[PDB]
Order: sequence, then C-alpha cells, then structure tokens
Amino acid sequence: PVNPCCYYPCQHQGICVRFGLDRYQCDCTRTGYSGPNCTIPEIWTWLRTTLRPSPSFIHFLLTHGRWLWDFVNATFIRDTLMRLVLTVRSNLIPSPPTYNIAHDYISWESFSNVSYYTRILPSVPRDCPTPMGTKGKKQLPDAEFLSRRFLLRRKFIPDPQGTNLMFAFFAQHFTHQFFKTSGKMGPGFTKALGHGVDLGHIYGDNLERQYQLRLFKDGKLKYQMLNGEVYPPSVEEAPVLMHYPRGIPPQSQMAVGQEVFGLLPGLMLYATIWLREHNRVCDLLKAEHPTWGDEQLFQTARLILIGETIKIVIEEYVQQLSGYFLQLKFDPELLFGAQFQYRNRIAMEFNQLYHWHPLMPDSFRVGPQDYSYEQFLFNTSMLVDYGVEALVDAFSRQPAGRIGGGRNIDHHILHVAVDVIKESRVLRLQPFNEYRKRFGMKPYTSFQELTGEKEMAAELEELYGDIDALEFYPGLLLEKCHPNSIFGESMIEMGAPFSLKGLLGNPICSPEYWKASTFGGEVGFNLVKTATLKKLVCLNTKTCPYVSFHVPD
Amino acid sequence: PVNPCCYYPCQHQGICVRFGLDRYQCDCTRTGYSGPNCTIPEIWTWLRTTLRPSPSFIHFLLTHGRWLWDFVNATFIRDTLMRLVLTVRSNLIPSPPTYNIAHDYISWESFSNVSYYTRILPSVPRDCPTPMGTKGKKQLPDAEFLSRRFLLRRKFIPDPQGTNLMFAFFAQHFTHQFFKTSGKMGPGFTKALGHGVDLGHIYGDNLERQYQLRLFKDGKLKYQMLNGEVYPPSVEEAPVLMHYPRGIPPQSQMAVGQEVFGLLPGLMLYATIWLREHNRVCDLLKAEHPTWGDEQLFQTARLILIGETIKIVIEEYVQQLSGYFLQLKFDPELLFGAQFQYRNRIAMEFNQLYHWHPLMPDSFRVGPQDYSYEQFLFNTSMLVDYGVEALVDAFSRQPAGRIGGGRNIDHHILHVAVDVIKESRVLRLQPFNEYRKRFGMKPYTSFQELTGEKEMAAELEELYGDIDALEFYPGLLLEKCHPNSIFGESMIEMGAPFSLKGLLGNPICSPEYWKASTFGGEVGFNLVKTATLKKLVCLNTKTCPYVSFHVPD
Ligand code: HEM
Ligand code: HEM
Ligand SMILES: *[C@@H]1O[C@H](CO)[C@@H](O[C@@H]2O[C@H](CO)[C@@H](O[C@@H]3O[C@H](CO)[C@@H](O)[C@H](O)[C@@H]3O)[C@H](O)[C@H]2NC(C)=O)[C@H](O)[C@H]1NC(C)=O
Ligand SMILES: *[C@@H]1O[C@H](CO)[C@@H](O[C@@H]2O[C@H](CO)[C@@H](O[C@@H]3O[C@H](CO)[C@@H](O)[C@H](O)[C@@H]3O)[C@H](O)[C@H]2NC(C)=O)[C@H](O)[C@H]1NC(C)=O
Ligand SMILES: CC[C@@H](CO)NC(=O)Cc1c(C)n(C(=O)c2ccc(Cl)cc2)c2ccc(OC)cc12
Ligand SMILES: CC[C@@H](CO)NC(=O)Cc1c(C)n(C(=O)c2ccc(Cl)cc2)c2ccc(OC)cc12
Ligand SMILES: *[C@@H]1O[C@H](CO)[C@@H](O[C@@H]2O[C@H](CO)[C@@H](O)[C@H](O)[C@H]2NC(C)=O)[C@H](O)[C@H]1NC(C)=O
Ligand SMILES: *[C@@H]1O[C@H](CO)[C@@H](O[C@@H]2O[C@H](CO)[C@@H](O)[C@H](O)[C@H]2NC(C)=O)[C@H](O)[C@H]1NC(C)=O
Ligand SMILES: *[C@@H]1O[C@H](CO)[C@@H](O[C@@H]2O[C@H](CO)[C@@H](O)[C@H](O)[C@H]2NC(C)=O)[C@H](O)[C@H]1NC(C)=O
Ligand SMILES: *[C@@H]1O[C@H](CO)[C@@H](O[C@@H]2O[C@H](CO)[C@@H](O)[C@H](O)[C@H]2NC(C)=O)[C@H](O)[C@H]1NC(C)=O
Repeated sequence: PVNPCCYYPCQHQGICVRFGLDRYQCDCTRTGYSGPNCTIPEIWTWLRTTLRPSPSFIHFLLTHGRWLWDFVNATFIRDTLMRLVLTVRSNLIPSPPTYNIAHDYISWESFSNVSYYTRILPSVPRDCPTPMGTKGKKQLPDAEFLSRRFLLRRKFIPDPQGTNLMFAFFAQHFTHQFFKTSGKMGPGFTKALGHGVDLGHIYGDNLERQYQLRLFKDGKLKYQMLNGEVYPPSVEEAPVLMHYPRGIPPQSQMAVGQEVFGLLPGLMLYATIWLREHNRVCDLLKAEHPTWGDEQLFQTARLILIGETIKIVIEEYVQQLSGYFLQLKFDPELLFGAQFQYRNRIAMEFNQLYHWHPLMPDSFRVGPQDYSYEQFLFNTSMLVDYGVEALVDAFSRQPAGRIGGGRNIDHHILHVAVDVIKESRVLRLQPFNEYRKRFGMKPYTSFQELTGEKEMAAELEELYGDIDALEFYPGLLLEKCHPNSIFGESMIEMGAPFSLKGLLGNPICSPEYWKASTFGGEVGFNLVKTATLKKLVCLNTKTCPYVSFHVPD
Repeated sequence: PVNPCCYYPCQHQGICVRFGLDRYQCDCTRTGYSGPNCTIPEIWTWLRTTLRPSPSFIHFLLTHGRWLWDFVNATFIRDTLMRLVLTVRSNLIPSPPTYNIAHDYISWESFSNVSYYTRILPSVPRDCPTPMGTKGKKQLPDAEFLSRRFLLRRKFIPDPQGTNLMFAFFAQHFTHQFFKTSGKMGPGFTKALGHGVDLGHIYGDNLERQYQLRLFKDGKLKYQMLNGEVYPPSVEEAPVLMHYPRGIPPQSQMAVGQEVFGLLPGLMLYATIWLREHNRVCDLLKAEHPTWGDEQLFQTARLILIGETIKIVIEEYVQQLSGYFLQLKFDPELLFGAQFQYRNRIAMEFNQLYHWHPLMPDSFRVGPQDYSYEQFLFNTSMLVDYGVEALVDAFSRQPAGRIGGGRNIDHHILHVAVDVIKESRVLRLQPFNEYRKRFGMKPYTSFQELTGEKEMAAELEELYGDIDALEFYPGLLLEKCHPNSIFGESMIEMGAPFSLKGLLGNPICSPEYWKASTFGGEVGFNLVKTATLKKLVCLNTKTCPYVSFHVPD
C-alpha cells in the first residue's frame, strides 16, 4: 500500500513510525499533545496556544513605538526579553541533533558522523506517490522556469531597511564558515566540521591547512606588504588549496583558510580585515604575557576573534536585519539560568534558507567608478588597487536587494538559486507548509494567501497544483514581506532558531569557557565585550572611513 | 625566575594565568570564591562548606541501616537522591571540555580536535624546578621499584564485596570502548572517538570497519556456527585489523569491532554475548517493522543495546561496586529538570584511574580445570571449547582483587601498572594532592595519613620525600580503603563524576532522543528499561547458568 508517513499525520513534532505491513504510530512523548496524531493538547499547551499572539503581531510590537522601547532598553527588561528571545527560539531546534541525508531516524551514526548536515524534518519517504508526499503533480515545476519567472530581477528592488553591500559581504563571509558543502561527498555533506563560529574561514577547516597559514612567531598569521599595507600572504609563501583562475597563480594569488574567498573582492576584503585583527590582538597579548609560547598566543587570539565575531553578529548584524527597537544584547550569562546545550550542528534547511543572493546589486559602485559583474567577479587586483578603507567606504554606501518578496536575483547569479531548488529536490525536503507547521506557524491555504497578489498566486497555483506541494526554497523567497521588511514571516521564524543556536551554542558561551582567563585576562575579555564593526575596521586601518551595516541617512 | 604557576596558587578551580615577566593572576569567575588566590568564600559557599559532611560520612550513611533504605528505595526519595547524586557529581567535570596534552588553556583546537583525551587539571608547567611542581626530589621513584614494592601481589587479597571475574571482564570490555589509547599518535591521544558508550567495541571505531562486520541483511552482524552455537565470524568472512598471534590467522581467528579483544577469552566472551543480542533484537524489530530497510534495523538495534548497556552499568555494575543500600536508578527523565550538557569527552586522568588490574586473580578456575595465565592469555580455543554458559558460570563464581589498599597486582600484569606510572610522567600529571583538592577533598598532610600504616608510609615518605609530590596513580592504589570496600576515598570521588558524566552525557539520554520512537516503539523502549545482566545472558543462550557481578553466598 501507501507508506502511511507520506501523509505526515503526526503533528506538533510527534514522530511517525511505520508498523507492520501498513500501519503507523506517532511518538507524542514530550510534545505537549497526546492522542493518535498528537493533536489533543495538554492542560498548559492549550493555555499557551490561546494566549500566543501571532508572529506578525510580535513583529509589529518590536518595530513600533520607540518611546516604550527607549525605556525598555534603558532598564533590565532589555535582558529579560533578550533571554526570552534566546530560550524560546533556540528550543525549536533539536539538540543533540536528529537526522541527516542517510537516516530519517535518530541513530548513532547520524549523532556521531560530523560530516553530515543535519535536518529538522525527515525526508519525503522514497516510496511516496507524488514526489513531495501525497499532493501536487508527478513532475515538479522546471527549476529553470521557476527562477526565470519568479526570482529573476526585473528592476532593482532595494532593501527597505537601508542594508548595504558592506553588510551583504559580511553576511557571505561569515556564513561560509559553516556552509562548506562538499564537492567530493556531494549534497548533504560538509567540509566545515566545527559546524559553527569556529572561524575556520580565517584559520582553515583543517590543522594541516591552518599550519600553512601560521607565521609561527608570536602566534601571528602569515602576511605580505603591498603599498605599506598588510594583506594575506601569497601561495608562494603559504602553499594551500585555493580555488582561483589559473593564470597568475603565484603572487597576486592569496590564501586565507576558506578555499573560495580568492574569488570576489568583498570576500578577500573581510579576510584582510580579520587577519589584521588577529595579529593586532597577538601584539596586545605578547605585551602582557612575555612568557607565552607561540601556540598559546595563537589559540587565544583565535578565541578573542570568535567572541568578537559573535558580539558584532548579534548586536550589529542581526540588529540591522531585524529593524528591532529592542536593542539586542550579546551576553552568555543570560543563559546560565537556563537549560541549554552548548553544542551546534548545521542543518541543511539552514543551508537552504541562507541563500541571500537577492541582496546582490546590479553592479558595484566604488566612488566614481562603476564595475560590471564581469569586472568584479574574480578581480585579482581590485582589493589591492583600492585599499580596504576605500572599499569599506564603498560597500557601506551601496544598497542591497529586499531578500524576500520575489523577482530580485540579478541574472548573473540566478543559476545558484536554480541549483538550490535542484538540490532541494535531491535532499527530498518536505513541503514548505510542513516546515511552517514545525516552526510553530499555521500552514497556508492558498497561493493568494502566500504572496498577497493574484498574478504570481494563480500562476504558481497552476504550476504547482497545490499549496501543500509548494517547495521550501521557492516558499521562502516568494512569500510576502511584513511592511518594510527585508523578508517575510517564514524567513524570520525559521531563520532565528538556527542563527541563535549557532551563535549561543558555541562552547565559549559556556559557563565553563566564558571567563577572563580564557581570553588571557581583562584586556582580552573587554576586547570581546566592547567589539564593534567600526572598531574591527578602524583599529586596523590608517584611515577610518564610513563603516556600517546600513547606507547613510 | 620561577613560573609562578608551579606553586598552584589558585584554589577552588581558579585559573592561574602568567602575566608580564614573572607575575600571575587567578580567574575566580564563578568559583564561589574571590580574592587574590580564590580563597575568600562567597556568602552561600561558606554555608555549604560548613554544612558539608565528609565523603567518608556519606559513604557510611549509604552503606548502613537497611531499615531506613528499604523505606527510602520504596518511595520517591530514591529518585530525589538519584537526581542529587547525578547533578552534584556530574558538575565537577568541565563541559564543554577544557585542556589536553598540547594546551593547558581553553582553545578552539582543544575544543574541536576530538583526537585528544582531555584533562581536568593542566600539566605541570615544563619550566618548574621539581618535576612535579615545587616539592619532591629531582628524580622521581623508579617506576619498576615503586610497583615491585607497593603494587606487586604478595598473596591474593579478594575484594571484600564479593566482586567476581564475571564483573572484572565486563569492566574491561565496557571501558575499552572509550579507552583506545593510540599507538601511532602516542600518549594523550585516542582512537576511540565518540568518547563514550557508543558501543564502538562491538561496532568498530570506524564506518569502514563497521561495514566489514555488518551482514547487511535484516541489519544483522556477521557470524559463524560452531557446535550449533552462534559466534563472531572469522577474518576469512570479515577482513579487518585485529591484533592476534600470527599462527592460525584465518578460521579460529575472530573479528569484533575492538581490535584487541582477540586476546583474552573473557573479552571475546562478552563480544559474543552482545553480538547475539544485536541479532536477537533485529529479529524483534523486523517482526514489527516489515517495511524497514537494513540500515534502519541496524542503527536502531544499536541504540537499544547502547541504552541497555547504560541501564545495566548503572543499576547492576555501579550498584555492586558501590555496595550502596540506596538502589541506583537509571532514568534520564531525572535530569530533564536540571542543567546538563548531553556531551562527553574522555579525560586522561580517567584513563589513568581505571587501571583496575588488581581485580585480576592468580589463575582462572573453570569448574574442575584451573588455567595458568600462560594457559589463559591468547587462548584461541578456550571460548569455543567451553561454551559461553559454562564460562559465564565460571567467571561469576571466581573472586577478584580489592582494587585499592595496595600490594595486589599479580606479577604477570605488573608491567602495565609500571607503564601507567611511566606515562603519568610523560603527561605531566599534577600531584595527587592537587587532584584531591580539585575533587573537593582535603589534601593529605602525611603518608601515614594516606595509608594508615607506618611501614609503607615511612618507606614511601623516604622515596618521594614529600606527600605533595606523591604521584597520581600510586596515590590511588595505595590509599587506605573505607571499611570493607573495594577501594578508598579518592577513587570514589574522582571516579564517580567521570563515570556518571560518561553515562548520562550520552545523547540518547537527551530529551530530544529519549523517546519510544527512537528505539522503534514500545518493545524497543521496554527492552532498554527492563535490561538485566541475567537477561543479556539467558535470552541469548540455550541454558541459563549462574550470572552475576558477585560470587554466590
Ligand atoms: C556576488 C556575490 C555572490 C556570488 C557571485 C555568489 C555565488 C554563489 C555560488 C557560485 C554558489 C555555489 C553554487 C552551487 O554550489 O550550486 C553560491 C552558494 C551559496 N551562497 Fe552566494 N553568492 C554571492 C553572494 C552571497 C551572499 C550575499 C550570501 C548570503 C550570506 C551568499 C550565500 C551563499 C551560501 C550560504 C551558498 C551555499 C554554500 C554551500 O552550500 O556550501 N552568497 N553562491
Ligand atoms: C587478564 C586480564 C588483563 C590483562 C592481561 C590486561 C593487560 C593490559 C595491557 C597489556 C594493557 C596495555 C599496556 C600499555 O599499553 O601500556 C592494559 C591497559 C589497560 N587496562 Fe588491563 N588488563 C587486564 C584486565 C583489565 C581490567 C579488569 C581492567 C578494568 C576495567 C582493565 C583496564 C585497562 C585499561 C582501561 C587500560 C588502558 C587502555 C588504553 O589506554 O587504551 N584491564 N591492560
Ligand atoms: C589533532 O591534532 C594532532 C596533533 O596536533 C594532529 O596530528 C598531527 O598533524 C600535524 C600537522 O598535520 C603533523 O605534524 C608534523 O609537523 C611538520 C611541520 O613542518 C609537518 O610538515 C609534518 O608533515 C608532520 O606531519 C603530525 O604528524 C600529526 N600527528 C600527530 C598526532 O602529531 C591531528 O591531525 C589533529 N586531528 C584532526 C582531525 O585535526
Ligand atoms: C560519514 O559517512 C560517510 C557515508 O556513509 C562515509 O563516507 C563513505 O564511506 C563508505 C565506506 O567507508 C564508502 O562506501 C563505498 O562502499 C563500498 C561497498 O563495498 C566500499 O567497498 C567502497 O570502498 C566505497 O568506499 C564511501 O565511498 C565513503 N564516501 C561517501 C561520502 O559516501 C564517511 O566515511 C563517514 N565519516 C566518518 C569520519 O566516519
Ligand atoms: C523580517 C524583517 C526584519 C524585521 O523588520 N528582520 C528580522 O526579523 C530578522 C531576524 C530576527 C529578528 N531574528 C531573530 O530572531 C533575532 C533577532 C535579534 C535577537 Cl537578539 C535574537 C533573535 C533573526 C534570526 C535569524 C535571521 O536570519 C536567518 C534573521 C532574523
Ligand atoms: C568505595 C568502595 C565502594 C563503596 O562501598 N564503591 C564505591 O563507592 C563505588 C562508586 C560509586 C558509589 N560511584 C558513584 O558515585 C555512584 C554510584 C551510584 C550511582 Cl547511582 C551514582 C554514582 C562511583 C562512580 C565511579 C566509580 O568508578 C571509577 C566508582 C563508584
Ligand atoms: C490522523 O491522521 C490520519 C492520516 O492523515 C487520519 O486518517 C484519515 O482520516 C481522515 C478523517 O478522519 C480522512 O480524511 C482520511 O480518510 C484518512 N487518511 C488516511 C491517509 O488514512 C486519522 O483519522 C487521524 N487520526 C484520528 C483518529 O483523528
Ligand atoms: C578589475 O579592477 C581593476 C582595478 O579596480 C581594473 O582596472 C582599473 O579600471 C578602471 C575602470 O574600470 C580604469 O580607470 C583603469 O583601467 C584601472 N585603474 C586605473 C585607474 O589604472 C581592471 O580592469 C579590472 N579587471 C577586470 C577583472 O575586469
Ligand atoms: C596566594 O598564594 C601565593 C603563592 O602560593 C602566596 O605567596 C606566598 O605567600 C606565602 C604566605 O604569605 C609565603 O609562604 C610565600 O613567601 C609566598 N610564595 C610565593 C611562591 O610567592 C600569596 O601570599 C597568596 N595570596 C595572598 C595575598 O594571600
Ligand atoms: C587453552 O585452553 C584449551 C581448552 O580450554 C586447552 O586444552 C584443554 O586443556 C585441558 C587442561 O588444561 C585438558 O583436559 C586438555 O588438554 C584440553 N581439553 C580437553 C578435555 O580436550 C589448551 O591446552 C589451552 N592452550 C593454551 C594456550 O595453553
């Protein structure tokens, strides 16, 4: 017969389990629901559900009435909510992890083979009628067409919140620590073990590689001097696998710890920023700690930057993204009261949802100059010709695409979005609406309801046949935005839990790690605590330019 | 000058940090103490310390007055204490981990390179005057002599608590999951990634190896039929690295997942027991779940046995070891209230303290027959000639050495204890008395106080010069026992936290994992919950013999 699990009968996180020839059962353990499918609510659950406001409403409360928020921020309520935000959001993510591409059930292998992404919902069983469960047509909308029609940039739609390329690239740099999908093993698998903010894009994803980059004196990273300015070394001084155009592969060529940053100037830019940071830090340690070995100076500088990364990410990055009036606060001691696992494992759906290409503009403006994609991609010289100050200034001033809402990827990078849909189909990712459910939301009942506009709605409806069969990635980028947001409801609510668990699940946030000692004393500790995009830039430059995650005025 | 940290100035878990040319500072963050060395107690700490009874006293309460305990066990207090036991004990161990052989300071590498054991206290800095801090002679007592004199069995001292070889071997089997010290990388390093009860001694420490053992039908492990009895397959049917005497390396040769079990008959015995278990379980799954793949049947059987292992370990193993009247209880839901990290990382000191060779007897009695060490070690045929029932019966009936108290390793295996002291010295393990401190105890002020007997006391005293300089491993095995115990104060108090954190830090204990679903439903779940040494034996045999962790009457 039909695999019963193809109907996704078990609700509210209950686990579908096949029995006998053709039966199923749900595991409602700890779901707050009981009954055949986990839909009869417990005493308290039912109180919560009635008294739960909508994601939209909360969003509104947070984006409105600064008078109340200026007061809140000023008091401890800032910490009370920050804690709330941290615990309720985190909690929706399995820790320790659950599944992967091979196992649609907890297993020792899935727990211990750190080479996999995890997954939050299982796969569509291989044996289902329609390719995504029980509804839709047999064939699914042709990837290519789907993007052409709904994701291809018509005219440039700027992000309504003032988000800049200075942000965009940081977004890319940063994420590419833990998105390193494997060429050799294939989709579902990751080179970026560590699965978090390990800075394995500065330090390399392996010790052999990291060892090529280390200067081994005073625990510094290797570098080179071009125009009296510090930059990463060449592969001539640091042999190590870097994907680059063969052509000028010695000098001009650079090595960084993420084998892909050689490509776009904005990547190498941040790589330069952080390297200058690493060494600047060491300088301040060796000051304090003459007796310290090179190894210690290295490992400790690392920890500083890891901490520094997470502060900026939370208090600058996510602050800007969210457009909140609640002033976000990075402070691990907030979670010492709570029950939190200090471990992280990158999920595939996360991989899928962080494909923020729409941010990317039509061209790249550097003061008077205006560079084509053709001119910008692979530009081996652009970083060193312009100088970090002038490039930071540049990106800080140029806008970026409203991520969600649709029709907003520039045609150059459109094929990436196509491949994402292609692998989505390879990974057997469940229907969008099923993910809506798992992240607490109500599933959509129409395409018109998904994106509040008839044209795309009816056209999608015709293509997919059914809203339930609407795929995950399309779902995310086509959904209507809240008023004046970078993206819509489903992006926030599925994005948050992954992001926060990534950030706070880091061991350095742990009670065990989060001490002055661990960052070599107060100067270390306060470097983390007083971290700032503007500091990470200007402390490492001769000049201090415009540096921000939003365009001026 | 002298590295200030060689005095171990920072108390109560405060972290010594070198500053400038010759200064130090303590990191008393969250120690419950403040002041220069972390010795000025906080308001509550001071209340706890006054109101803390001695380890000895508690031990007495637990081993005495069954009338009170028969009542306690019968009520919920059994769970209240079991929880207490679990939380207070666990807590003394860093999670996430701290150091390793390379780093005497938290680092990303030490956090993420799972190839190391961790360590609870740092090393003796390389630059200290005496080889163990500031006291003792320059040279340390000659390993060989130290064992000859104090650890070599005179006459056999049986364990006063009735502990048998049936226990002894389980102890060895079990532990050798997570003690797999690496030949190639050297001391400080481990083949046994997983760092816990992963059953990587049944399933192998790698997927390539595990794949050689799997039958790949109905998710069973490969096997062979000798005398109508099931046993592990030969290397002819399962090629895979097994350390064995070259000689009869085809048939007669066996493969198991731990490359060392080929040696002693009691190891292969348990290997046989668990393999029979694995397949017996699969049989019961395939019954329920016809549609299930081979992969699922395999991963799930695993989880059952992992759970089954931990129940028996806690409720039978540690029960017997402890001689408690409080009836220990394996129940993960006990910790869902608490703040617990569901991760484990095997420490070196743990490695060091679990060298329970003294358990091993003078010879091996199998009913009428009496086998020399010469006859027992490497006996390729002994398992299959005798039959598991008759061998279980045998070990269940023969005693075992009082582990602590001294002078109790049989001369055959004495060199192991020598090597342990040798690597202790390689790993730069801190003084015994420093470990006493870190595990809450008061340091010893005399050798006479360590083992309450003048002869060994004054002789040690002369050899080591100072109690502070007394090494870790000697300390553990020479210390006086509580009345009628298998070992003394320091073994329990340093052993417990590691053991419980190993057991309960397992992901399957997690809220996220601990569901009927995860073990494929109620039959799975109850297999874990109703687990028993006696079941693990008799359900897999034609006959049911004497099977117990203690000798009869
Ligand atoms: C001009 C700038 C950019 C270019 C040229 C670009 C291009 C690409 C390419 C070629 C791929 C790989 C396609 C594949 O493997 O199928 C990719 C994937 C990806 N992109 Fe972009 N992208 C840009 C900006 C961004 C931004 C702003 C983000 C948002 C943080 C981002 C995040 C990602 C991620 C996370 C992946 C998948 C990585 C993995 O699975 O390992 N990229 N992009
Ligand atoms: C006749 C039985 C036994 C023999 C012949 C034996 C012998 C040995 C040998 C040869 C070593 C390795 C020496 C070295 O690498 O320096 C060793 C280490 C060890 N033994 Fe025993 N032993 C026996 C029983 C036990 C028992 C009852 C236990 C207690 C659980 C035990 C636990 C260990 C452990 C945990 C190690 C270190 C493993 C590692 O670092 O990987 N053994 N023993
Ligand atoms: C966990 O850490 C250990 C030890 O740090 C890593 O193993 C070791 O890796 C290094 C570099 O890969 C090897 O060092 C040697 O140094 C010279 C310096 O020029 C190098 O050129 C030589 O080729 C040589 O390999 C070392 O041999 C190797 N072995 C050990 C145990 O020291 C291990 O790779 C780490 N584990 C993981 C998975 O990262
Ligand atoms: C994590 O899991 C992956 C996938 O299970 C492991 O990689 C894969 O390992 C297997 C066995 O080592 C390879 O399978 C192939 O199967 C045939 C069957 O006879 C075997 O004889 C061939 O030699 C062949 O290798 C497979 O190639 C390999 N690659 C992948 C990604 O599938 C990986 O080893 C695991 N990671 C760790 C560290 O355990
Ligand atoms: C909808 C458009 C605007 C609102 O005007 N942006 C957001 O809501 C972005 C956002 C918030 C608020 N996240 C938090 O849940 C969050 C924000 C701040 C703190 Cl402190 C904690 C969580 C995210 C977590 C992850 C994420 O990427 C995947 C985006 C977000
Ligand atoms: C001193 C001799 C007798 C007492 O007569 N044995 C013990 O005390 C052994 C013992 C107890 C009690 N452990 C618990 O702390 C323990 C026991 C039971 C539960 Cl449920 C939890 C912890 C150990 C944890 C680990 C361990 O090996 C390293 C031994 C032990
Ligand atoms: C739980 O869900 C299952 C499957 O989704 C339900 O079975 C369906 O019953 C509904 C209404 O009673 C019908 O629409 C279908 O005929 C059934 N579908 C399938 C696939 O079997 C089941 O009724 C639910 N459990 C209960 C008892 O409410
Ligand atoms: C990559 O960028 C570099 C430097 O940014 C380009 O060289 C400059 O281009 C501008 C206008 O495009 C001109 O003024 C000059 O030809 C160059 N700079 C000056 C003032 O000398 C280069 O052409 C680009 N290469 C690629 C890959 O397109
Ligand atoms: C903390 O410990 C250090 C070092 O162990 C103390 O320094 C010692 O002071 C004691 C008594 O005052 C003397 O025995 C030694 O002369 C000192 N030893 C060393 C190695 O310096 C220090 O006094 C303690 N901190 C305080 C202020 O109580
Ligand atoms: C290993 O053990 C086997 C079987 O347990 C030994 O063979 C038996 O030894 C007993 C007495 O030692 C004798 O009755 C026989 O010689 C054997 N069994 C019978 C009844 O046939 C064997 O000698 C041992 N080998 C080693 C490694 O010493």
